[PDB]
Amino acid sequence: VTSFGFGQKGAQAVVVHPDYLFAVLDRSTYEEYATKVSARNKKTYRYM
Amino acid sequence: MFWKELDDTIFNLPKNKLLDALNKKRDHIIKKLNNDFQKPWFGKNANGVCDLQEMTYKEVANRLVELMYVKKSHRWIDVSLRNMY
Repeated sequence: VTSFGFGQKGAQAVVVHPDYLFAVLDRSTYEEYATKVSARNKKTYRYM
Repeated sequence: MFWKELDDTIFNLPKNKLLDALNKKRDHIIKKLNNDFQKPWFGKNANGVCDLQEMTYKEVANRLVELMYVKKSHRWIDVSLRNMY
């Protein structure tokens, strides 16, 4: 993601996929993580 | 006796204190609609009592079969409740 601005203002982001974060953490942490996401998804569903 | 407890406390209140008194008395009212009163509280998710909007559609429907269909005698309470489900 590159953005060029006035006043010699260039920029660049790089946006890596989430699955390369979800392989630095072990089996216990991920399957505990996926529950609270499925909990928050239904709770944000009701709010939205 | 639970009918009388809501008569002395909630039902004699006017309209402005009605919605506030039900919010503070809520989980106590849900406690004895499930235990003591003949019309239960409808919300029941994962064997936990709950609000209506935290139930899936299938467990909304299976709770309507639980509270309107008599499985021992294979009949509905009413045809107009069958026409509701």
